[PDB]
This record gives sequence, structure tokens and C-alpha cells, in this order.
Amino acid sequence: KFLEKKLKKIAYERIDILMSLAEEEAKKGNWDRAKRYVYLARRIAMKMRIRFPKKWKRRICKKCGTFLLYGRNARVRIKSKRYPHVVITCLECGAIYRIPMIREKKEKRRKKLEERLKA
Amino acid sequence: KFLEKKLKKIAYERIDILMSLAEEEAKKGNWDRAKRYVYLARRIAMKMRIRFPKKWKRRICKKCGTFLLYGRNARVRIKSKRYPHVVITCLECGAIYRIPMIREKKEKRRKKLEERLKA
Amino acid sequence: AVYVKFKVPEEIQKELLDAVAKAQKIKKGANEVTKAVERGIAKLVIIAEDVKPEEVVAHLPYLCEEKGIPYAYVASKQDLGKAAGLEVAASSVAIINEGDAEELKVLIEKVNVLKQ
Amino acid sequence: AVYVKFKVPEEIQKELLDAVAKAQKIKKGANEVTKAVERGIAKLVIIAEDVKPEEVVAHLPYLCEEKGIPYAYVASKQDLGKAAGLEVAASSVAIINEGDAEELKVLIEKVNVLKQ
Amino acid sequence: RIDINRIEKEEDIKLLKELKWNGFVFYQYDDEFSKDRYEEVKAIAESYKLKVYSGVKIKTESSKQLRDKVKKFRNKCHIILIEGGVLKINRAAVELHDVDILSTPELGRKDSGIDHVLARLASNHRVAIELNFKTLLNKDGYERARTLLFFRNNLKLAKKFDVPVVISTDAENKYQIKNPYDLRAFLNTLVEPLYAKKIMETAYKICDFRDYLMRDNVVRYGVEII
Amino acid sequence: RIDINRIEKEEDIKLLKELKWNGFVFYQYDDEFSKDRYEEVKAIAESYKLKVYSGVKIKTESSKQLRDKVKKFRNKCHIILIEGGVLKINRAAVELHDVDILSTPELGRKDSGIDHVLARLASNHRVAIELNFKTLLNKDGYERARTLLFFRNNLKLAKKFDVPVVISTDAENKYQIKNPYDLRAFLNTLVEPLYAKKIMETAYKICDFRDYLMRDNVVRYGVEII
Amino acid sequence: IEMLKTLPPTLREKKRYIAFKILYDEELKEGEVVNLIRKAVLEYYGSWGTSKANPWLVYYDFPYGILRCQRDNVDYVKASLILIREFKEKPVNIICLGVSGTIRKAKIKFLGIKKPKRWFVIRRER
Amino acid sequence: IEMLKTLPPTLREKKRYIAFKILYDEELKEGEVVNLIRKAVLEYYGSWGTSKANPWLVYYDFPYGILRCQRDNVDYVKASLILIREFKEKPVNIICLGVSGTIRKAKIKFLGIKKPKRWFVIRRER
Amino acid sequence: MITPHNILRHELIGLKVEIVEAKNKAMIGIKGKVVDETRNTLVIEKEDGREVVIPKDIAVFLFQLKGCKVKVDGRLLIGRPEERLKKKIKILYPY
Amino acid sequence: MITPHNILRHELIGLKVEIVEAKNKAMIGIKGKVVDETRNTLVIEKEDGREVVIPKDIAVFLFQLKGCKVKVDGRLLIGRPEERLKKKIKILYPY
RNA sequence: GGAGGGGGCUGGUGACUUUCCCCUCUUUAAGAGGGGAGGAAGUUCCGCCCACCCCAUUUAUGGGCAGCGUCCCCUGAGAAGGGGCGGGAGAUGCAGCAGAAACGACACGGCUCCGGAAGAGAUGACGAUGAUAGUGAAAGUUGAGGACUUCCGGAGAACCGGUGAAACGGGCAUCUCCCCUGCCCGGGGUGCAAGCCGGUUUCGGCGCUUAGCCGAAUGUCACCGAAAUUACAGAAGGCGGGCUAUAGCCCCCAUUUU
RNA sequence: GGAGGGGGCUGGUGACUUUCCCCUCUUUAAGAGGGGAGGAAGUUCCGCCCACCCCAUUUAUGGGCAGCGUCCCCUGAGAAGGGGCGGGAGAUGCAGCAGAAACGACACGGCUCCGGAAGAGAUGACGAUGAUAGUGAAAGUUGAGGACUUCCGGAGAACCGGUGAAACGGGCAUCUCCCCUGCCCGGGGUGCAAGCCGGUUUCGGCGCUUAGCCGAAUGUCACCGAAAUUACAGAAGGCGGGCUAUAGCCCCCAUUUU
Ligand SMILES: [Zn+2]
Ligand SMILES: [Zn+2]
Repeated sequence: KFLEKKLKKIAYERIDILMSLAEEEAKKGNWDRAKRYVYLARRIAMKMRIRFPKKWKRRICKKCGTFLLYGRNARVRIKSKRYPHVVITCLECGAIYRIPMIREKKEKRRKKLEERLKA
Repeated sequence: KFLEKKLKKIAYERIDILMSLAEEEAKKGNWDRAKRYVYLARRIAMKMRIRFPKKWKRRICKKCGTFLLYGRNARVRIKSKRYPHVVITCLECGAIYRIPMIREKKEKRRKKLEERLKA
Repeated sequence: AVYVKFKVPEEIQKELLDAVAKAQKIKKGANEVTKAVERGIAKLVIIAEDVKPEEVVAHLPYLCEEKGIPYAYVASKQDLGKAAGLEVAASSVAIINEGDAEELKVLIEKVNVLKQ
Repeated sequence: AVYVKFKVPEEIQKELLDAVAKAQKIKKGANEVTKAVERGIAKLVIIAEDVKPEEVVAHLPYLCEEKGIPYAYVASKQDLGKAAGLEVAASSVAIINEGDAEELKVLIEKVNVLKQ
Repeated sequence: RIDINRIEKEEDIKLLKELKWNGFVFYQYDDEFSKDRYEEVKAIAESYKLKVYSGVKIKTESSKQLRDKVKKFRNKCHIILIEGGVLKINRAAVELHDVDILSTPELGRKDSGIDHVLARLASNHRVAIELNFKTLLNKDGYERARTLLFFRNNLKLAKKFDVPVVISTDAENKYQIKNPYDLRAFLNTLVEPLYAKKIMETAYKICDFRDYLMRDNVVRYGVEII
Repeated sequence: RIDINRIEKEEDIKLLKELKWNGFVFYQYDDEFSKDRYEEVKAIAESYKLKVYSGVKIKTESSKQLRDKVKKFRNKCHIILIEGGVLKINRAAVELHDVDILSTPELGRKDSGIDHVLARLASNHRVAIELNFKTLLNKDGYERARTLLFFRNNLKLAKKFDVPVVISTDAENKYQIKNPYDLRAFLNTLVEPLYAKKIMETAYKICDFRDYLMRDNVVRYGVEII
Repeated sequence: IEMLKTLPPTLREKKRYIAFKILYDEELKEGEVVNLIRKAVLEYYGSWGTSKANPWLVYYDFPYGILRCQRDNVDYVKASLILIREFKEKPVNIICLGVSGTIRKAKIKFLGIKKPKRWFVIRRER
Repeated sequence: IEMLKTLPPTLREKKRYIAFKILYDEELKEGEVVNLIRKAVLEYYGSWGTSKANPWLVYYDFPYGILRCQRDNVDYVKASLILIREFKEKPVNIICLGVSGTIRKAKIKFLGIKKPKRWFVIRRER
Repeated sequence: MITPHNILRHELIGLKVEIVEAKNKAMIGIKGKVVDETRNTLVIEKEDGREVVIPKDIAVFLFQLKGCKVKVDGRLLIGRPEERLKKKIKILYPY
Repeated sequence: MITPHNILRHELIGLKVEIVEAKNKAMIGIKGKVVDETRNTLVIEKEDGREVVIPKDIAVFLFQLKGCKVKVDGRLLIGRPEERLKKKIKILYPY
């Protein structure tokens, strides 16, 4: 248990330094180099069975594996008419992934119901 | 002395069989073969320091070494006018040797003087 | 809590609220500030700190750093909308034309000192 | 003693002396018998045994054997000259024409039996 | 050129330095070792001109309970050396792979020195066989022949499987010390002049590695300076 | 395969024929030999299946007066054998060139077996050196070593100058008889397996030549039949 | 327990079995003939030559006997059998009968005619 | 007279001179040190190995000593010096000093410093 | 943090690495950061910009920590970057 | 007369000689008389008429006496016909 | 030119000794001649000849093998190595957590209709976390004196599910049958330590050998050659195929280098 | 293709050990590097450098070497090996036997003249073993009623001597001078065990070494190569020439053979 937790403290940095090295190389223009780093990061996650950080979770297309720089190779928008969600689409391959916030939208509905009943 | 005399009995035959073998080969026509035998006979005489036989003495020219066959390669004559002597001359080379009998002529002179004085 | 990269002082925090109220030529909304930074007319982007969920303004600091647009944070979402001129709170406000606040927006550009 | 090759009987020895006296066509001398044997007219050559020195008739047996002329010996030199017709002894006598002794000279040719 | 003997006085140690020897090993054949023997042994080394490496000894205890015990005792000394004729002690000594050398497989068992399977476990564990010369000194005629045929069987297994061989006089008194050259000549006598020379190097190559490991901060063949 | 020993009875001669031996030599080590020993020795040879060649012996007399004497005695027997430690007797024995073999150059002189100049006179005279095994049987430890180093000096002179070598047990009683194979194995031990085989042939090649010389009318290696 | 795995035939020793016989009037024991051989090897081979040859006696009931030696050094140990001269009141003279690679050929060539296989039948029974 | 011509240097033996020393408290005689060496050669070399080595002792006055052996077998006889353990009440331990091809280098390298030439001066004088 | 004990479990990518000893004479003396990593081959880009193919087993690397320098053989560094994190223990001996 | 004892002093010229053993395979089996003689070479003319060159040292000759036949090696027959008459003694050994 | 990988070949001649073994011959007992371990003999994953028993005497049924080269997938300095051979139907499994939902589809949440409650007619409710709002409603363009709603429950055509390796829909793996094309027909079970014979527990012979041992033989030296007794390794009824470890030289490829 | 003869080459690299030796260097005494027997070192037939003494200080005289290749002679299977270098004069030797006579020529026997004796004038003496008889008279042609002689002694122009290896005449061998042509000038004697030095009989150092020992070192293994440590053989101041013994391969020649 002690050697498992100390290895998890090591491997938490190994997904952190390899992803931050991928971020500064992706703005250089070498998209094939940044795809190599996260492929090592996606491979080292499943051997230890550890999860990705919440900040670096939405930065990678799940289909191809290119790092998404907002505006450079990524087109992000807020579509909130029907259901509130943000969409990331890779300009290289063309896959589409979305992040709905309906569970956080449900709280402000429930918070405003409690404010109307109290007032 | 005994080994010297027994070797002389041997070597007396060695000059005899080698000369008689030279005589029958000389009438065959091979004069070079008969010259080889007597050259071995003239060589073996001087190592032992033995003399030639009296019969085979006058048969060989002393210059060249060919066997003389009377009439074939030898011209023999009796010249008795001035001094009585017989001459052998080799038809091959041309040397001349003579045998005077003046010491035997002197005896019949001395024998006839004793017959005149007694009668 | 997560997308905030630097701690903003309180004395300069009102100067973000003073610059938006003095100018009143602004774009409100999370989509309109994203269109302003990619075109380059936006000189200053003001982001609230108490947003929930954080994904609606999480791309705002990463887009402002690559485009070269100065930005800073404000702690209140409701006070940003009141200075912008609305009774409803706005998550983010970008400035196009300062007008009288052109002398003020250079003083907000000392946030680059807070970056290093 | 030296040039004699075979021993001649006494009964045939007079028949050599009879053949020379009957014919009386003969050549006397050591030179004339040598000329007769090389020409081949000589049928029989008679050589004395008591010669001294032996070199005057030593070539007579060796020349008669090569030419193929039959020859035999007589013991006396004086009796050879008396049968030849001379008071002085002759060493050797060769026959050319036998005449009445042609029947006798075939009987002298049994000396070839004495040769082997 | 490394020698293993028991120090008594100064004069025999001064004698071995005058002839051929470069550095040798203190051989504590007891369960009672301390710093009192260690402060004297540095005085003999600095006396004329010498360097001494001290080692300890354990003998005839159990298989796996001796392994937990001597691993605590090796942290205070330089090297260790295990002896035993029992095969279950000889087999258990090689699995721990922290021992450097092993001795006496011929005087306790009196059957055969090294087995075939015992040499294969010494390959990946890197345990050397130590040859002794104290044994042949006080035997009889046939008894000298029996240990010598056991030694010839130990040389062919260490040559084929590449097991290191280190010679020792294993001396006790002033005069059992031998020179290295006759010891080289005795190993030249047995098999080869080439294999006799490499034995002296494996005597040397052990004491550099054990010293440099505990000299500085070296862990798993990695040194850290600056 | 030729053996040289002294016959006593029938049983030891019957024993040597059963194992390896083909023909052997009667060794009369006395000055009194006659036909009485010769009529018995043919009865032992025709007893089971054998062939025996009898030889005589002379010892410690003068140099040149012994040569005129033993040349009369050799006309009645087959072979002769001369022994002596004195070098003036050893030198005088080889010049007569009618002796076949010579023995004991190490027990009389006790200095060295064969000299360098002694081997060169044995070349054109064709005298062989005979090696003995009776000597090493009754020596001591160092005494066995001294005759063996003398024998190694005699082998190198006979190999370079091509001197024939014939081995003998030189036995006296029933049990000093050895087999030829250990005698071949003892000569294979000293120098070579090739030179050990040729020694047995020179043991054989002597007794054919000495027999065939006096078998028929053979004089100076020339035989006359018909 | 004392159990050693037998060496593979590439690594095992090469051996020959020396058949010999001591022919005399007096009797010899098994402990005597193992001692007189061992005294003979130390005098001829030496201490160094003993390990090269590895001499061993297996069995001795008759005046006959079977002795073990190496395959390359049959020639040197056969000269060791003949140089031993006496045993304390009485001579020694070992006459060899032959050598072979196994007990099976050595027991039937010179010693006997039949084959007993005794090592197999006493191990599983006892 | 007993006089033998010396062998030519192509045919002569190749020799080395072993300088050694016996370091002890008790004393040894010349007849003792020639016996303990000869007992050591018969145990190690054997009877066959003795003629191959040709051991010889020339001179012994001090605890030092000079010993003769062959050039090819210096290695085997040096192990013979160390295996001898005791002499009847008292141990033996021979320590070698070095080997050389002649007396002249062996007497000055380890034994002494000067050169005496004693074999030449006692032969012509006596 | 980066320690010499956990340097066998550390990711070599993003660390300045220079080689002091190697069997091949060209690979001695190059300095740079590691970009990619395979089982027995390190990929180091120089400050000049030349990508150089370096096997691990034949050379020794000098790693640059936060200030410190550590000398570790590449014989301890056998393995892919995936399974080296979980459990890889190697034993070396200088003989 | 011709004796086997004096056959080494006898003149070989005029004697029928045949060879039984020789190292060269052609010289075995020829029969004829000896015409000429040198130191180590015999000259034999066949009944066919072919002159054949025969060395003495390599073969053995079978001499034809008056009826008898003698076997003598040519190793005893070394020497010219001149000095062989005076004194020549040779010793041979079959080893 | 240097670490490495793959493929091929691995003996011949002469001498000694029947005391290295077998076989043959003659001969005053011993001699002469010939032959004598491999590419894996190791590993036991196989088949057949050979044997024995059971059912059957059948290409009617049915059983067994193959779909190669090529191509596909994975790993290394990318030469090379390893595995597999098409389709249809049925069943089970993809845990745990996460996700509306985890292998057939669904229920559930956004959309529409009905019922109940709350606020309100130049006001108030809501809305830049997106307002009346459209499109094949994944996605994308839109962006406010815009503006009539918000919540809960029930029923339904169409579209879409923040996770995770992998989803209103197609995959992956295993097992069993029916669809194919070609070839061959006794089908299973054990196995030479099988099986048979004198013997009748045990043993000897056979099965057994152009090496044929069994308490397990096949030895030593020299040399041409360069393929050589060096590495790995040693027959046990034979042959064929696959895997495994490597010496010497030849051929091919790579990297460093120039 | 097989016995044989002659000529040429005969080591290099790597490892171990200063305990195989020498030399050099540094250094917590031991390590590292380099070198280490030949074509004959054997044989002593030579010379010189090097040393010492005597005479001489001379190319005036005189001394020393060479006339090679080529050619001549002898011996072997006739390739090959060995010996010698022109001429003139003088002396000795070619024994023994044989021959008139044996090394300069002669005496002697056949030829001529003189003296003595014997026989004799159509006789007798002699003569086919040669008669009156000739030729530059060695040799060769001659060959009888041919025919006047035969012997001994002495003196002389021309020609020839049965033997023997070799002769009224030319050779051979040795020794000493005078005739030649070219080159070089101290001439002899001994010799490193010479000679010199501390020493003062004896010993250590020098003479001594790109191996330099002296109670006499120069070692072992592997390999390319094929010239290799195999044959013969081992330095002792160095160099040059000649003789002697032979391994391995290359080149040339012969015989047998086809
Ligand atoms: Zn993508
Ligand atoms: Zn003529």
C-alpha cells in the first residue's frame, strides 16, 4: 500500500510534466510532436489505472489525439438555446465532442425556486 | 703374399676374358665396342702392375686403341731385305709399329757358324 | 479557483470596475468576448472569479495569453454587471473603445507585472 | 707351341705331306701364303710346328679361320720343304691346284672335326 | 594480489609485504568482533606500508535464520565469508546474493565440492567460490589426493559457467603465509597459465567493488557527487 | 615380441605363452654353456607351442683379449650380449662390430649411461643398446629416479642418431616375467607412442637377421641356392 | 540427505576398467589390495598425478580384480601396477588382463563368461 | 678414469637456479635439506616426474639455499617446496627468493652483493 | 521532485542529458534534452538541433536535476517508458 | 672360375643378368648380358636388342654362373670396375 | 570498417590398438580389412509403419486435413520475428466506478398534448450561464423598450446523450450448429519399457538396425583445407514436420560513421 | 608424376612473467615500455680496424695482389662439381724390370772403308725366317739356272730402334731468378685469453657492443601466413671473403616413363 501510493505520487507528476511539455510544443507548430507526448500520457494512464486531471481533460480530441489550442486548431462556442453546452471540434480531423452542464443548470433552477418560496 | 698371388690369379683371367670378348665383338663390325673392352684391359693392367700376355700383345695399336683384325683393319707384311721385321699398321688411325727379330736372327747366324766349324 | 492564474489586489480591482463604467462601449456575454479577442479589437478582458460552472470562462485566460491581450480578474459577478449597466450579472466584459478611460487602461496593463 | 690350336694325328700328318708332293703346284714363303688366303684360291694351308720365332706364322691360323680356309699342322719344317721340292726348309706351303690330289684334299678337310 | 590470513603480530605482516604482497584481508573467524580489533588492524597497516580489509565469519547455524542475522552484521564490516559442508547450508547461502565468497565444500561433506545445479544458481546471484590452501598443508598422502581431485572438479564448473575463483592461504600462524608466485605456479600446474592469472584479478576485483560501494553515497551502482 | 629371461621350469614358460608372447630368448649368464642346456631348451619350446633362441654372456675381462675369445664362442650359439660399467670396456665392445646388443651402462658406472661420442661409433658399427627392467624392480625411491633419468638421456641419443633400442625384463625367477603391453605402456609413458612401437620391431628385426645368416649358406648378405 | 546429480556425458569423466590378477600362493584381502594400489599411485604418479588418473577399486573376490582409471591415462597407471615389488614379507606382481569401457564387457572378456547384474537387484530389494 | 664430454648447448639441458630460504629458529644441516627436498619430489612429482625435473642441491651454508631444476618445470617444483609440512619434531616452510639462469645472477640478486668465483680457484690449486 | 533514487522511475523526457562514456566514439560529448523514449533507445535533440539516435545499453548518461547531476548507467535503464513505472529492478556487477 | 665369394671381384661384362626386385617397376623382369659398367650404373642389352640403363644401388641382380644362379644386392656392387678389383669391402644391414 | 539478426554446410585421409565396440574371412592364436554420435539426438506438440483390444466392414451417411503465396494485426536501430485465415444464426461475458443507459432493445432527460399550484394586463415573471425564434433540429451561423411565463405528474411519431478503451447504436472475445470449394477413406483407444517366445516369480532371445549400446561402447594424435571438433550438445525402433540453444566462414539487411 | 643436384628467403604480431636477461623512466616497491642467437655462429685457411715491440721514414730501390668472364683438364644418370692461369733460361726426379738407350746428348746394332781366318773358278758357300737389288732408305710396292759370300775387331756424314704410361727425340711434375700488363704503398712479428687501469700473488673495471654472457642469459603458448622453429646447429671484439652439414616452399636441369 505504501509503495502503491508513493508510485501514484510519482505517476501524478508523470502525467503532469508530460502534458505541460505538450502544451508549449504545440504552439511551436509541430503538431506531430505534441501528438506524441499525449499518446504517451494516454498510454501511461491505463497501466496504472489513474485518471486524467480535470484541467487537462478537455484539451485533447479523443479520436485523433492532437492538442487543441483555442483558436488555432480549436473552434469553441457556447450554445445555450436548447441545452447549455460547449463544443470542441478538432480542425485537423473533424471530430465533435460536447460538455453539457445540465446538472449545474439544475441547481440554479432549484436555487431560484427556494428564493421565490422564501420571498 | 697369399692374398696378392690369389688376386693375381684372378686378374690374370680378367685380362683374358675381357680380351677374348673383345676379339669376337670386333668381327661384328662394332669397332667402338671392341675399343671399349681393351681400354678397360689397358686400364686394369697398370693398377695391378701386371703384364699383357704374349699372344694378345701385338693385337692392339698403341696410339688409338682399336683391335686389329688381320686383313680387315690390319695390313701385316714381312720385310726381310735390310732387317727382318713385321709391321702392323692400323687402317683406322694410321700409326705404325714394327716387331724386329734381330736377336733371333743372331742365333741362326751363330748356329750356322758352329756347323761350319765342326764340318 | 482553477482558471485564475494570479492573485489580483483589491486596490486595482475597483479600477477594472471603474474602467468599464466610465467607457460604456462594451460587449457582454461569453460568446461576444471570444469574438472580440480573435479579431483583436479587445484591449482588456474582465473575467469574474465566482463563476459556476467554470467551463464557460475557462478558455478566456488561455485565449488572452496567446493573442497578446491583457486581462485581469474581478471577484464579484454581480458587481461586474452593475458597472456594465445591467441588473442581471454578466460573467465577462471586454472593452472596445475606452474613451475617457484610455488613461486608466494603461494602468490596468501593470497586470503583466502580476504575471511574472 | 703357342699358335697351334689342335693336336694333329700322325696318320693324317703324312697325308698333308703326300698332298703337297703329288700336286707340285704350290706357293712357298710366309708372304705368298698370306696373299693366297686373302684372294681365296688357297684350299689348304700347311704350317710347320717347329718354327722359331713364332711370329712369322702366327697370323696364319687366325687368317685361315676368318677367311674360311681349312688348315692343319706338320711337325717338321725340313720335311715340308723336301716334299715341296727344295733342299732348304720352308715354313709354310699353300696349295692352289691339287690335280691328282683333289681326292686327297677332301680327306684333309676332316680337320674341322679336330676343330670341334 | 590479495591474501586471507589471521593476524597475530607485526613481524609476519612485515615479512609478507617485503616479498610480493600488495594488500590483504583480516580474517576474523569468530562471532565476537568489535572496533577493538579494528583500531589495532589500522595500526599494523600504517606501521610499515600496508592496507588491510577486515572481514567476519559465521559457521554451522540454520538455513534461513542465519540469513536475517548476518545481514545485520555485514553493515559494520567490509566483507563476509561462509563455510559449511552441509548442502542445505551451501544451497541457502547463494540465494541471498549478498555474500561475496564461499569456502570449504570438501572438508565437511567429504563427497564432492560443487554440484552442477549449485553452479547455475551462482551465475545470476554472482557468488564466487573461494579455494583454500590450509587444507592440503596438514593432510596425508591419499587425503591430499582427495581434495585435489575435488578441486579439479571445481575448476571445470567455474570455467564453463564463468564462476569467479579466489585463492587463499587461510593461514593461522607466522609461517603458513605463502608467496603469490608458487600459488600462481600451483594453479599453473593444475589447468592453464591463462586461467591462473585471471584468479588473481578476481581476488582484486572483489575488494574494489565492496570498498567503492560503501566509500561514498553509491546505491545500485549509482554515485552522487555535487 | 621378444623377451629375455632365464628359464628354470616349464610352468612360467607356459604362462608367458598364454598371455601375449610370441618368441623369447634363453639368457645364459655364465662362462659354462654346452649342448646339455641346448637339448633341454628345445624340449621346452616343443612342449606346448614355442620357439627359443639361446644366447651367452661374458663379463668383466680385459679390452682386446676378450674380443679374440668371444668370437670363438659365438660360432656355437646364436647371439651374444655384453655388459659392463667401465667405459674402456664399453668403448672396446662397439669397435668389433659383431656384437648385437649391449646392456647395463648405469649400474656399473653410476654416472651416465651413454656418451655422445659412444653413440657415433655405434652408427657405422650397428650396435644396439639394450634396456633392462630388472634394475628398477629392486631399487629404492631415489635409486629408481636415477636410472630413469639415465634412461631418458639414452633415449634422446638413440632417437637423434637412430640407434636401435630393445627392451628386456632380464628376469631370473618365475614371477619377474612381465607382459609386453605394460612394457609398451612404460615406453609410451616416457617419450612417445610412435617410438614405443618401433622398439618392439627392433627386438624382432635382430633375431630374423641372426637366424637367416646361419640358417643357409649366407655370406656378406648373399645367399646361394641351386 | 547426500544426493548429487550425475554430470552430463559431455561433462562426465571418461573411464576405463582395468582387469588384472595377482597370481601367488598367499592370500590377499580387499583392504590389502586397495592399500597397495594407493601406495603405488603416490610413488609413481605423485600427488598431482593421482587426481589426473582418479584410481579406484570396485571389487575383489578372486585373485582377479577390476580397477578404475581415466581413459587418457591407462598407459601410465599400467606401469604403476608393475613397479610395486613387495608387501612386508612377500612380493607383489600384478598381471593385467585387459581394459574396457564398462563392467559388462570386462566381466565377460577375461574374467568370466556370464553376466550377473548385481547392482540393480540389491538396490531396489534392500 | 671417469671423464665424460659435456653435451653441446643445443643438446644440453636447460636449467634454472632456485634461490630459497628456510626461516626458523632451529638449525638444519646440508644432509638434512638434501633429504627433505628428495622426500618432497617423490610425493609431488612421483618417480616419473623426478627425471623430468632433475632436482639437485648445490650448496647450503646459511638458512638461504640454491636449488637446481629444469627451465620448463620451475612452476611444478616450486609447489613441491611448499607442500612439505614437518620434519619429525618441527615444521618446514621454504620461502623462495627467485630464479635465474646461472649462479652468477642468483648469488647477487637476492643472496648477496659481491661475486666470489670459488669453483675456478679450488680446481687448479688443489 | 526529482531524486537519484526515483530517477529510474522518472520520465527522461524533459531533462538535459549528456553522455560521458560510450563504446561508439561519436556519441561521447553530446548534450541536450530527451524528446522521445523507447525500450533501448533514447532520442536526444541537441542545442544545435540535430536529432541523434542513442541506444541505452551501450552508454552511461549524466542527468541534470534541479541543480544536481547524477551518474547512472543505461544498463539500469532497460525497458519501455510504460512498464518502467510499474516495477523494473535490475542488478549490475562490474566484472 | 666364377664363385659367389669372388663375384664382387668378378667382371660383370659377359654374364647373363636378370633383376628380380627393383623400386622402379619397369626394370623388374629384364634379362640379358652386361656390356658396359660404370660406378653405379650397369648397361644390359636384352635378347630383343634394347639397351637399358640400370642403376646398381636401387636393385638386386641375379647372376648366371656356369649353371649356378647367385642372388647378390647391388648395394654390395658400388664402385667403378677399376677400383673394385683392388679392394672394396661393403657392409649391409637389413633394417 | 565495428556491437547485432536470418539462411546454408559441419567432414575427409593416414598411422597406432581387436586391451574402444560390432561384423566378416582365413589361419601353427593372433593378424588383416571395413564401419562407428547429429542438425538438433534436447524438448514429447504430432502422425504413420509396426503391434494388441473394442465397435464397424461404411466414401449411403459421416469423419479428418487444407484456403497457401498474398493480405491483416502487434513489437524492435523497421531488415526481421510471432499469431490468425471467408460468411450467417443463437447464447454468455466487457467487472468496479462513471454514465440517461454497457451490449437484444429500452425506460429516463430536452420536444408536443392534458391536469394542479404561484405571479401578472402602458406593471410584474424571466433572460448575455442566452430572450419571441428557424433549419435533415450531431453540428454551425446567429445575439436583446428581446419579452409572456415557471415548476411537478402522466401518455406519445422524429433527433441527440457531461463518462469510459468502447455506444438510441455499432464493435470485440469465446463456445455450438447450419452455408461454401478441393483432396483422401475402416472409425477409436493405448503404446517398443508395446507385443511375441523358451521360460512360467525372475531372467535370456526376438521386435533391432548399411552406429545398435544397455552397470549405457563409438578412442587418441597429425594434416590438407578453412566447413571442422571449436559452440550448443550427446542416440536407444525407424522416418517426416514444428519449436528451442549457438561455433567457424560465405551471402543479405540495418544503425553509427565518412 | 617419382629417388636426386644447384641457387634464394628463414620471421612478424598478441598475451603472461622483471621470479629469463639487459637498458631507460617515473613512482606510497613494484609497475609500464623497448630489445633479445644465425646463414652458417661450426671449421681457424685469411686480411684489416684495434693494440704492443723491432727495423725503417722508402712508391729511388723494392714488396704485395690480380690476368677475370672465357678457355683447358678430370669425374658422374653429363645439368653440375673440383683445380689451374702466358713465355724464356738453369738444376733435379720419371724407381724396379724391360729396352740399344730414360730424359742434355750419346755410346751400341743394321750402312761404308781397312786388317785377319774359313770355303770356292761350267763346283762349292748362301737364300721363300727373303737372294744381285732401288727410293726423302719410318713405311709401302715388289719375290728366285736369284746367285759371290760368311764371321770377328777398329774408325766415321745420313736414316730407323722388339719395351713401357711415355723416346736419336719431344714430353710431364717441382724449385729459383730474369721478360711482360694494371692497381696500391711504411715493411715484419705476434695476437682481445692482445693491451691498459685501481690493484701489485690473485681479483674488480676498461677494451664491449642499436643481443653482450662469462659456474656462460636470449623463455613458453596461440595465430595469420606457407619462408618458419622444422633440419644442421648455437654467439663471446666487430666487419668482409672461402670451405662444410641440411629443413620448408619457389625456380632451373636430368633419367625412368608416357
Ligand atoms: Zn481531433
Ligand atoms: Zn691404330
